[PDB]
Amino acid sequence: ESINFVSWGGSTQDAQKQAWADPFSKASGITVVQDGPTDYGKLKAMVESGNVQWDVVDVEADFALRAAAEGLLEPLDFSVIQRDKIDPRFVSDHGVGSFFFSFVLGYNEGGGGASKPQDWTALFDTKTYPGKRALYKWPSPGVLELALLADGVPADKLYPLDLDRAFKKLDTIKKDIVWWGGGAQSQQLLASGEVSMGQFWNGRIHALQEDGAPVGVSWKQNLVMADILVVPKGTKNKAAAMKFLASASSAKGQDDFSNLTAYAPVNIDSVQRLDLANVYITADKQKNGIMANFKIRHNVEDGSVQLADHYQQNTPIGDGPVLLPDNHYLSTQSVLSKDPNEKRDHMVLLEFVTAAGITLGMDELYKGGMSKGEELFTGVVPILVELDGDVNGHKFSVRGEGEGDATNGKLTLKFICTTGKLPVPWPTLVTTLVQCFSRYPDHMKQHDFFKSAMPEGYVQERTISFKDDGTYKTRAEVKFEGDTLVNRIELKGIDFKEDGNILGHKLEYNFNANLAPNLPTAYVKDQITLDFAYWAKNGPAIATRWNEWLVKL
Repeated sequence: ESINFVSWGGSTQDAQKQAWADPFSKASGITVVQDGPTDYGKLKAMVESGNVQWDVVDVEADFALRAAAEGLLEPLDFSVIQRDKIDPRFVSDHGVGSFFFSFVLGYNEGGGGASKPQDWTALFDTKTYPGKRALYKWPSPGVLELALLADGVPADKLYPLDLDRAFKKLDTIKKDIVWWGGGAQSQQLLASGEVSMGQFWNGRIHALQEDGAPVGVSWKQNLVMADILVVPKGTKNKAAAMKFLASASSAKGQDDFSNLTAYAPVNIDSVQRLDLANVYITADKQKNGIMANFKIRHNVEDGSVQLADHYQQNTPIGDGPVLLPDNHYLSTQSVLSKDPNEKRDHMVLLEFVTAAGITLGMDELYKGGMSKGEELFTGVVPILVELDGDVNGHKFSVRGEGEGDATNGKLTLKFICTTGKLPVPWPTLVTTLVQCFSRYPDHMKQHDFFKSAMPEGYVQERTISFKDDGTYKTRAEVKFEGDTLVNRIELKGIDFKEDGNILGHKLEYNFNANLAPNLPTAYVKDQITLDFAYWAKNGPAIATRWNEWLVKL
């Protein structure tokens, strides 16, 4: 027995299959058939005709509301779907958030230079910033609001929309507008340089940064939009369809989806990483350890970003009991400097690390406030790091000494290439060169696998894929040797380009590419949520005036 899931195709649906459908089938025995794309016409004919082939449909948030008003949808079953845990902006009687996302000002940096676009305003300024502007084609939230904002309307006085004014403002660049109707289209428009700046779904700008394109972003006045999961009226698989919503919209479903797309979670219990560099941790029962994943970004000398995609598994060495964590993340700031009296190839590294992503609720913890290995980190511990490495047959070693203070999530080491000139950029080794010195806050101490495995320690295994380049495979053993914490690591690099960004040495000596976050959950101060209800109400009348407006000459 099985269900039909409908979305927009492309990367978005590919990720919904991967993040929800595969673990839903694995977990429940119900099989999920990918059908699509979402057609609103076919949803209606299907519902009225009474024969329904679509069980769960991903639709736009205004559509979801208008549809529910015309009784095209099953009321959701709120004893299956935990309404408590879904951000209010993204649940109704007839729909649950699929994901939320942001419209953002994306710009080409090889279209511009020394002065960087900041606002929606800097978009109606062809004199200061030349080139064509990418805006979204189909009448729906975003473009009108961004026009009004740019003409000086305050965020909180936006609705109802002075449509007259919006069209006044848009006319001022209409000649130079280029219209995108889907994500892929929007990417190629900006990659190609056909357009120099625009309004984009954050995911697509995120995609381009990952692909090494020379594009920047501003989240100033970033406009929140959402997709909703609806169940069409008279599915034949109502109970199973609701189970799927509960799963897609769960904490876990939403983090996994966010991870793949860089769109945002709608579940309040979901870990809520601010940046994909945040080390997302989950448990592996079957191995008695954890696995984790993250993406680091290294600045390239030319102004692009080199992506280093991290997959990780840790398994204890000891027989002893270990803490298997609830899902969470780790946030790290890393600072790279040089000793000016050190003649050898080296890296001085300062590092600060906490756990995060759980956050205590109201009325949880209030009148009583562990692991055995936890107790070895109560003070300052000396650290030793040895690494033997092979990258395209360059054989090199690194020795790092220093100390760690988990009470304050603080690490200070100095690392030396003992073999001569380090054949790869130092920043590409930071993640490889002791998450046991993370500062796990008190309500999260029970989630601290790393310390729990001490002193016998853990094995830490990784694959790091550099975009359009080789990969590192690493295996390390982290454990106490006397009073000293040791990281003993072997590293093998395959498939590197002899004058690509790594072996070519084209990566800046810093970790700054990671300062500006790449996820919407990090820009909530700069956010404007768009009124979906208002569009559900007036969309048809707006759509007429929009459509006429496109056609005028």
